Amino acid sequence: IELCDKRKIPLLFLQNIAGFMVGRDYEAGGIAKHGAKMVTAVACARVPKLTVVIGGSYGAGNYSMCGRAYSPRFLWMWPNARISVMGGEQAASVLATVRGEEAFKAPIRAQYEDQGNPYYSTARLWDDGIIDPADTRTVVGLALSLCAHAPLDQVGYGVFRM
Amino acid sequence: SFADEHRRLVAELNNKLAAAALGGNERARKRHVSRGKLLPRERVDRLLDPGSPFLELAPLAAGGMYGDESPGAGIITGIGRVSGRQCVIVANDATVKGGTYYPMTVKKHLRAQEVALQNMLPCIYLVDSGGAFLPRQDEVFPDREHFGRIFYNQATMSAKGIPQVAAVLGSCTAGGAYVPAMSDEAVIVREQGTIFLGGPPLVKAATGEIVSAEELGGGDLHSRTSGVTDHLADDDEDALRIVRAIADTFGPCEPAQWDVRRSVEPKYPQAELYDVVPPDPRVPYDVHEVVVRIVDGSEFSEFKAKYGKTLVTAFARVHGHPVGIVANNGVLFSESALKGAHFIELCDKRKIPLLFLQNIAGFMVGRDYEAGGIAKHGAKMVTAVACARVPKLTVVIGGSYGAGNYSMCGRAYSPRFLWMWPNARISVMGGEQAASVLATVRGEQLSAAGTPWSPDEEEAFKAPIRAQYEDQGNPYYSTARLWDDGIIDPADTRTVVGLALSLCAHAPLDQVGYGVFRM
Amino acid sequence: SFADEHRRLVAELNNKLAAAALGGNERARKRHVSRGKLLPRERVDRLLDPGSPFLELAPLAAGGMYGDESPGAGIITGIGRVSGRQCVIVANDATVKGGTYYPMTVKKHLRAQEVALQNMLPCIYLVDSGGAFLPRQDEVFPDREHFGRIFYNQATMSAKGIPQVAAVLGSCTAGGAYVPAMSDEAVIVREQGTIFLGGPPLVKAATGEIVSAEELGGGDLHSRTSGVTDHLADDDEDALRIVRAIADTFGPCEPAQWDVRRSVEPKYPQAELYDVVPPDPRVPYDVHEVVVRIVDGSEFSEFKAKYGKTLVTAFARVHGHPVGIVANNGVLFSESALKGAHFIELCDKRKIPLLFLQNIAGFMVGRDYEAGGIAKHGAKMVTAVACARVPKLTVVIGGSYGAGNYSMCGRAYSPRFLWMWPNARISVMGGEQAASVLATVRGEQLSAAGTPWSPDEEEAFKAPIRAQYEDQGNPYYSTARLWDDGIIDPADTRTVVGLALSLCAHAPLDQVGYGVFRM
Repeated sequence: IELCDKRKIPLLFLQNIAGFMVGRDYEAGGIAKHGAKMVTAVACARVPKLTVVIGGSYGAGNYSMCGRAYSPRFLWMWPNARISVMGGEQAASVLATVRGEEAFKAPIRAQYEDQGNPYYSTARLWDDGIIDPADTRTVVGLALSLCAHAPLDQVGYGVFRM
Repeated sequence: SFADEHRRLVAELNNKLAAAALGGNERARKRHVSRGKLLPRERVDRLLDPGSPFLELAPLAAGGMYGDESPGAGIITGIGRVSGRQCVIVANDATVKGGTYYPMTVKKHLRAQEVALQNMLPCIYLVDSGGAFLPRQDEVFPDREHFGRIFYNQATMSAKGIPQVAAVLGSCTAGGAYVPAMSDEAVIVREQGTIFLGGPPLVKAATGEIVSAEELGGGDLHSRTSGVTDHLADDDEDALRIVRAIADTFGPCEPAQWDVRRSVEPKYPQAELYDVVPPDPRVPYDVHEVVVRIVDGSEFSEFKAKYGKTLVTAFARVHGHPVGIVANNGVLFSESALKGAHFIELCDKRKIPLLFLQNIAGFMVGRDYEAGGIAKHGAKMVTAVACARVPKLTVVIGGSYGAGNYSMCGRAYSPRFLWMWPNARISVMGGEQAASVLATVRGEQLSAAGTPWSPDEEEAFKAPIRAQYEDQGNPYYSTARLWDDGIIDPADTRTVVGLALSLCAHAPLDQVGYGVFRM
Repeated sequence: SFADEHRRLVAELNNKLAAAALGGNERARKRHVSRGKLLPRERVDRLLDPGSPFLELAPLAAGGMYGDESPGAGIITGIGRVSGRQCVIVANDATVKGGTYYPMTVKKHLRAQEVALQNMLPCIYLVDSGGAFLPRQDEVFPDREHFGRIFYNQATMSAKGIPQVAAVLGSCTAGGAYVPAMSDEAVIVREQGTIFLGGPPLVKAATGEIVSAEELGGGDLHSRTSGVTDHLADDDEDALRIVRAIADTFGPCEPAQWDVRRSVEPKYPQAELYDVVPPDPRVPYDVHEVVVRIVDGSEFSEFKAKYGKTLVTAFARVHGHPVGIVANNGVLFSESALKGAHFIELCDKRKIPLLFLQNIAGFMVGRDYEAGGIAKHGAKMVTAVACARVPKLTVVIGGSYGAGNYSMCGRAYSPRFLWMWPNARISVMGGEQAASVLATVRGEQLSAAGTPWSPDEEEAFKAPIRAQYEDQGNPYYSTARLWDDGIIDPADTRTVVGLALSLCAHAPLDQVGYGVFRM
């Protein structure tokens, strides 16, 4: 992203989130601060950004891959895309173990299928539209020609947590 | 025949260039390619766009220095086109002492980066260096213009958006590991290129571990594990292909800072310069004869043609580029200097690059001249040269002596490029002038002490002085230490200048602004 | 007693400073004042405001060079208050070979002007120089960092509104005539000061005219007729009074770039540094012991105290000025470098000047360290040092070796000032490290050739290497060549830093901006 920013190359993020790696050694290796460096870069980049969700969009991975809160010029989803804070099974596992300490899990697994559906997303303008995967190239080409005539800001980042 | 002498000097220069261009001896060159590497000069050649010109900087660096163990200071530097972009290219010559950095190697590396900065040109570093020359480590390592400045330059140039790209084709060790590590994008050749801050001998010395260069910092290790490099290449040719692809992603260039016209050829062949300029700088001639031959259509508009006639100032074009030529035509007077200062003001306002043609003995001397304020008139010209915001180019076509060097845009006044003709001389004063002046003082002292010398003794005293200035002042001594960017065939003056102006055309100009003019 | 050794080294330093401060031998000093001139150091002293501190730069320049014929390189440079304004003062020491410019004299003159530019300080030139050292004219005259750059600097600094003021108190000849001629305002002493582009010997040699220095370019001639000078002074004292009056017309200063607090004293005497720091750089100690003593109230806020513990980074104050101290506390690891880069980012955003305390052997070595990307982590720190927009100060309190020098803001990274302690060493690698590494390679070669050496022979090979690094790496060798701005008593560290920060506080800061960080 630093390279594209300095060379004035627009960014295109293709999201298919599968989470971050989890475990003692991964947190100890600073995965949180390394992810943070990417988010800083995405957030502060002065070049136009475009986002297309071609698969999953879940949790912190959304932020690192230029989700809606990172102000890409446009954000689209494919019809197979899914978006939520986490997966349905995960959310039900979490709310159940608190309650314990299946008929309770049912409406929650359903909630996440419902809310994570691409039509639920477009309905609320989390994205700018669901697109035919076959139209990705032309939509991106069209968007980039629109973005080409707004003056670029200077390069400048927040503190990178080394 | 002035021209027989010029042609002899050019034949000598071209023999020295061909020898230096080979790099190391045939053994060294054979070893280098025995395991599949391309030679350094082949690497540069394959990087360039087919047909691209290559403006080589300081090819005879370190000539007659270090007992000639480092031809060209063991490094190749120049400017050429890579994927359509003009780039500064720096290539370690691994055939010359394993690409070791002698003091002049560092200076030459730094000079290339200075050119990159001033003209906003991307930098491509083809790395293959075994480290520093340790017996002269005090002239390689610690000071502001030593090895550390390479990385200050990389970082500050990268901050300005000037791409820094590295390809590790051989050894890269100690501080030299920062070349690729502080590049924006780095390529490395598999099972050939290595990078480490601490090499195997130091690993062994410090910890006792026995480790190979490959195990310690090979291409696979850095490209898969460490992330020190960004591309893994199969061989040298593949690495160069990859650099070309990187260069194709470079962003927009700045627009030309002045209007470029269609080039018109001169009326005369450039080889006629050999007939027109006396090799001996003491022999007078009309510098108009040079100007008329190097400029487009052999046309120019002379400013103040009838005033201060020992300095020639004329507007012209070279390869379609506007130029303001400032050319010596005798000893400098107050009027010459006033004229030069004025002329420079005009070029500055009109965005006309300046071309200084130096053949300068010095200023007129005597009470009436000092009383007429020759020091302050000279000063005005220096102020204008120093403060001018247009690009400046300097070619020493004859003498470059004393304060006249300063007034005519010498090395200390940051011309974008400075070249020398094979007949040129440069020194604090002219050889004969120095001998004559020092003999005048010594003769007076001997007289005053009651031991006046004979004509023979005076002559015996002058001979070593003349030898000093001939030895320290000739173009090979100058170019070895990078006081200039190269010795050129006088017949190439037009080509080189046209090429340089094309390079200077895309760096944004500062505002006009001068120091106080001492009226 | 570490402290007995420190006190011995300081006593040696002070003896060398007292000797160099005398300038020429007693004969030279007597001649100089026989006709009414003040001594160079008296000239500086009378120029200053009563009670003003004087931060002298490079007082031991040219020490052990040129057979010691030019103590302090025959020139006095420093910063002090003149009519309430901090000014850079450059005074030719006419008692040292008539103020002749040796190569280090030029470098020292240029260093002073660099300081003037970076801190926006007016320049006062007290001129009294007989010209260049002709046997080394090739190291005085032609190149970018040679005599010509003095006038490039005068002009470009004048264009930026940095006053350039000259007082001609003795001889001023050849290119040296541009010092006053390219000054904004020039004073000259009657029947004492002279200025000419061409002196009497050259006038005679060229034209046969016999003319005295006074007739050719005296004070009356330039102040009444030529206009090369603007004030005619009765004597040295009068000339200095006049300079003080000129300085009183200087325009508004820029405001302080950060908030300055009331100074709070440390809890400990500064002389305790002698007890706390081993003179030998190889001997480990806790660098916190230095930090706690030099900072206000002996207070500091340490950043990442428990991470990358071989580098100490702490926020503090020195004489009311905020500082970010970066101090070595062992061998550098990846974590140390990441920590330093981060710390530098914070100081940069918060407008906190950086203070680098160097005692740096190098980076950890071995496969796991290179595989963990130690080269690129080091690179990030260098990028941050190079690109930081806050003022930087460096004090070498121990070792300054290899790539660690670069990572810790060595001379090539343009700290506003760089000083050394008397125990410090600087070289491409540590003396013992060099001997050990070169012996490791030579021992292996001898083995492979079938002539393995004995323990005695290995030791005989190391002794000259250790001698090279001791000779080229000690503070006197460094300071003679201006790799640093001076050797300081460790107990003066706090005073000097406090003074420097006061000077750095009034030059406008650039924007924050970094080169690419190799993640």
